Amino acid sequence: EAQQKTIEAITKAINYMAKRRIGALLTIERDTGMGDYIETGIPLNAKVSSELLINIFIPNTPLHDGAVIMKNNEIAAAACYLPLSESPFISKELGTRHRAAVGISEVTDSLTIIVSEETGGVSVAKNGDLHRELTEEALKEMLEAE
Amino acid sequence: EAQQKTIEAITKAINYMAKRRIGALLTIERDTGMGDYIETGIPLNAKVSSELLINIFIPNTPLHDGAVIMKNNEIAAAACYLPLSESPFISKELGTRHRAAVGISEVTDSLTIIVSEETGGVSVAKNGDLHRELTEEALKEMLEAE
Amino acid sequence: GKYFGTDGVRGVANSELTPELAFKVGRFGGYVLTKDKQRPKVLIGRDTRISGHMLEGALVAGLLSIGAEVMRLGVISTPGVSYLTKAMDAEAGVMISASHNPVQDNGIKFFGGDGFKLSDEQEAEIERLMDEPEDKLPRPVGADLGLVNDYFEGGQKYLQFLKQTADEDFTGIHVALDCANGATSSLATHLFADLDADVSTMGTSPNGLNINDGVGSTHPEALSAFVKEKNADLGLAFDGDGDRLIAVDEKGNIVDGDQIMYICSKHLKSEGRLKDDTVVSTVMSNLGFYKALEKEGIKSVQTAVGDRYVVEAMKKDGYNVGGEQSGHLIFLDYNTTGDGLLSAIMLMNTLKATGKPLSELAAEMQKF
Amino acid sequence: GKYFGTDGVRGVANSELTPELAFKVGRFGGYVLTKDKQRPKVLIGRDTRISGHMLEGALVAGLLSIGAEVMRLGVISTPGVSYLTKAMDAEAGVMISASHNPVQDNGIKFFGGDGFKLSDEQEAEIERLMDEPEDKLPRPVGADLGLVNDYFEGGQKYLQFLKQTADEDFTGIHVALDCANGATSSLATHLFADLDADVSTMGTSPNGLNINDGVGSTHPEALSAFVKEKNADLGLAFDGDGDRLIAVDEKGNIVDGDQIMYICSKHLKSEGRLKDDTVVSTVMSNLGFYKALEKEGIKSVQTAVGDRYVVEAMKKDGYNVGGEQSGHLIFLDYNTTGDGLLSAIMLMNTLKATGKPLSELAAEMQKF
Repeated sequence: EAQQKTIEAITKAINYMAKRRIGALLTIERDTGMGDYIETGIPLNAKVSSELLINIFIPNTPLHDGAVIMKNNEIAAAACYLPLSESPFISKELGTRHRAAVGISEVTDSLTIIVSEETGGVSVAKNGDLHRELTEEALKEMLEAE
Repeated sequence: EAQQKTIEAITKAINYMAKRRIGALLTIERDTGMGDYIETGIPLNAKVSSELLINIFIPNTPLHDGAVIMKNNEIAAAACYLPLSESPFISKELGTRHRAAVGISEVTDSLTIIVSEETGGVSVAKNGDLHRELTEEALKEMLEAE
Repeated sequence: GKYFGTDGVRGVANSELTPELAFKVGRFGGYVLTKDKQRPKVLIGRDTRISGHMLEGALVAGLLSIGAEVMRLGVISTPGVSYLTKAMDAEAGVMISASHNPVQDNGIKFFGGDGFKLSDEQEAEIERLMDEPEDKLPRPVGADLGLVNDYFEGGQKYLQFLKQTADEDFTGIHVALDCANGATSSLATHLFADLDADVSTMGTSPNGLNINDGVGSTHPEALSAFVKEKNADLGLAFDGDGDRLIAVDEKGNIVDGDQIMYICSKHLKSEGRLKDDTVVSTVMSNLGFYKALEKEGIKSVQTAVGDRYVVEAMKKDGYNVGGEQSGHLIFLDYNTTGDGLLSAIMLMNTLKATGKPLSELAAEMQKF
Repeated sequence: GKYFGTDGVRGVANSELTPELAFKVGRFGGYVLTKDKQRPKVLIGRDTRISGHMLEGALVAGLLSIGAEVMRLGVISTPGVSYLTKAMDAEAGVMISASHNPVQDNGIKFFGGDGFKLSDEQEAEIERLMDEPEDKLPRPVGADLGLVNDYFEGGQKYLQFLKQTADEDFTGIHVALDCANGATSSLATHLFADLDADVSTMGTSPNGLNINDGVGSTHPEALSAFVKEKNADLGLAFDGDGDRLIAVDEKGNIVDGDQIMYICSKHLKSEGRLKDDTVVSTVMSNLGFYKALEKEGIKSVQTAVGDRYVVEAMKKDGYNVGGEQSGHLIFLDYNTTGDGLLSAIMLMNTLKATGKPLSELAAEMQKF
């Protein structure tokens, strides 16, 4: 229904940035009402399109420095700040954003995607479990579940 | 009231771009309903904030290529496309985005702000009359009337 | 024959550097680099030259005709190419520019996966194949063809890389900019303005025809008078492709490559980052430059003219700094060929960390 | 030799239709069309073929090498080119597409200033210079080079144009769109959406490799299933370049080009707009097509297959409507070639104006 659009746009946004190695931190709200974490980033309330997401995580802008929050099928806010986790199972040499993505699924029923600004590999974080180097179909099958 | 914000949001966003010489183009609907020009960009329906307008025009992105439209105190759509004016009073120095700014104030009761990507000069277009090289107070006063 | 000189292949566009030739470059130059994987990653960047569009098309037509993945960059300096090619693990990069030369000239230059000039072995085979009058190289078809996805945002990537190398923002400094109407135009003005600095723009208005026309590192006289005019603290004069830097002090005097090299390598030895406290340069450098080096206790090694030798010596010995009189300066901690804005950032680090005007920092070096 | 067939130059791309050829095309053809002003104005469009990027680059390379001013359109339907080349007083236009053919095949088409296929005299001189083994044409240098200013906005000047050719908006009509993963993808969807129609899309997700794959005017069985699935009042099926159109009614049945020619020209006679009440067609047109034409007092001219003869018919005598059983419908009141969307909007005009559903309007002509 309304689930085939907004999922199409997310996949096209993610495949865009992963070919270009642009740091990407994308959280989607499900059951855990993350209202306290939305008020830390620039309010948007904008309808989701692949082009708006790519513009949000551009190298140096006011909005890039953080996460994009996804309540309903809208972009709640951008540049939001999440908790880090300090779990030992984070391979060091990365993190910063990876640490804050597994850190927001440790507290919530949400789902967080990341594109590593060092390699371009698409990650995913559900309930404190991180899966590195996801494929394109892998992300779609994964999202179709949501 | 609710007018000081969204005006403070535009000024600090335009002064952002003027120091860096980024070509902008923002039109502010008033009485002329601009539906047949909002259905030409990437719809958003977002809430106005300084940092979001900045990310919209970044030298080359999906959303950069066109004109920001502002219905209500909402960013109605981005990458919108405006008609050109072909008026002889447009100094042949400039054009493209200044040619459309006056070109959309010819049809409408709208107000356009322009940042010239060659000089950084903030301009403004209302009822076919454009005014180059505007000052900060002169953009703040022009916007307080709306 | 002899297509690949020092700065790659060059010539006056359409007449010598025909679009027919630039296509043959990207088709054979793509096949040499294709020996690893079947879809290599070649990005491409150019300056503002009106020929640049025609050549950019003929080149990519060759790159897609052997199945290479191409990323167009639009207008970006040759530093930005080098930085992105290595930073995206791409198999090579291309620059369509002819640096400081008149507008009617253009050229093609190549960089390896590491961000250095293509090995002379590869350039041999490219020339080998430009002599067989038979195009018996493969012709992929269907989905085997090349792919294209633009990356015009690669600008601010390299720009994001430049911003961090500032020890701090340059608040309280009025700087004039001469961009030669080149690839540095839209790039530089973002940089120092985002670093909180009073910017005054000239040569920041290209139109594909006005590259290096009375402006740039090769004709600093226009910037000399403009600095005094806006009474700037200094002025920076990049060239066409943004690989050289020629500074001008508040007095309006010109500040050449050897005065920039001294001013910066002294500040680096202070921060200790100067590796082994040595600097590399060419025969062209001035005598007093070395005398002033001695006075600060900085060793030095010398190499031939041309920067493929300046880079060769820093390589084997692991040296930090190296440049030319030309204003072509290489910081190997950061980039792999001569960066004009990165040299400019390091000069501003000096001016802010010490607080002296640029005339005073330059006077430490007494030209013979 | 023989480069210009019916739909311009064709061949599977890279192996046959080579980028070397596509450069010879715009360099020699641009010269043939440069004979008036020393700076012609050719604008160039293409479909979604992944080879379309290769040839477009190689094409523009030739045009820039003889001084022609080039406007890139990007992805737009071939009817859009013809409308823009004429509505901009530009000297010619080029469409890199190979309608309804597989993704591997591509082709160069040429339109004149008026919007028709180039005069057979010019196409002759084009293959003339392709036979001389000496590229002895002029090679402008410096300022005299070609010029390229992108016009990706032509997509909506062609869209604005179709918007007015809707006698009113299609509120309350649900339509299912198959655009063949071709040029009409982004165009058609906006059109009927801003026309306040209940749009339902499929085959509107192109990726340079899926064009004309089980979708489009040639493979209608996907839409037919789809139209019944979402119970849409009708289905429209453009092709890869958007010049043909195949309709699907609410029952799911197919509505070929003869049937759409009947539906529209019948409704046009009711508005006095059918010139002399005659329609041009082909030998390929079914017998019952002509049987129900006379039943409505509409005369008919028959010509040979190929729309260069259906347009030649409508040329010498000033007729209003012609077309083929293929779905290639020409409405000379608005455009110079076959238009899928213009054909589509005329159909929508008939659907809204009589209220009747499409099955009923198509039942008046009985196929033999």
